[PDB]
Amino acid sequence: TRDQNGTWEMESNENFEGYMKALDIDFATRKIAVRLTQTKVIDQDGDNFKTKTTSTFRNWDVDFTVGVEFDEYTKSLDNRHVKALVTWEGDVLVCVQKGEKENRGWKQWIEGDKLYLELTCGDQVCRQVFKKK
Amino acid sequence: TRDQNGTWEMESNENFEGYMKALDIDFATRKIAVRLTQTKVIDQDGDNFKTKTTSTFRNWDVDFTVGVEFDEYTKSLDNRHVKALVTWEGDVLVCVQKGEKENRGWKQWIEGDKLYLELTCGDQVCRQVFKKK
Repeated sequence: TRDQNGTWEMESNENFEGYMKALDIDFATRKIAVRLTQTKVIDQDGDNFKTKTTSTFRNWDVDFTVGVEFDEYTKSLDNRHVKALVTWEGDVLVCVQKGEKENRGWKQWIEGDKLYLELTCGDQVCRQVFKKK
Repeated sequence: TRDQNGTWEMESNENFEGYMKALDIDFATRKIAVRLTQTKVIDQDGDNFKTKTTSTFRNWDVDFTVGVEFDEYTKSLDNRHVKALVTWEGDVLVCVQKGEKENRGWKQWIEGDKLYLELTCGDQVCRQVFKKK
């Protein structure tokens, strides 16, 4: 068959390292890439192909009660120990991660179908916006 | 509303690189980590939160037509321009990617119920096998 439409989930990836090394890809990237399970979506119409590939990377859990300090270990980032405390500032969920970095925290709030998340550290601020799935 | 329950899919991420740099995450990691999208699942009961955040790598979509040589920029991988030309050899889709690297290309075919992708660069071959979802 020439019909390759579908969503395809990787079962094996033999010698991806050798191939990546032949393309001169740096060790930091190869070390992650070698382990990832890729999902490839092919939308094929005759001899036209539209593809995209995605791969899960990391999962992390954070659980807390508002107003109760908790220890957090930021493994999916910088892997530091912080003592985090979250409050409601109006309707915004506000967290301060107390530790070796000055001015570190995040704030999160809903406006209809959107969730806004602002993350800070020192003089830098990151803004992420999420849509309900 | 204080109700942030839900599954939330990232639609934008501004200045993640600055935030990471402020956290002292190394350049190599930021070049990678700045390529991730996130889904956040919030399970909230009053002031008690359980959140699970998952990161995903999403590559750039491609569109090609069998027979039509085109400029492919290999954003996911080694960030090179190659002149890719995909043809059918029987029921095997065969691609030669002309560029800096010799013998670089891939072959993709259905066998039984699985999709096989063989990627070559020089003397290195990577063999991926995917199952249909």
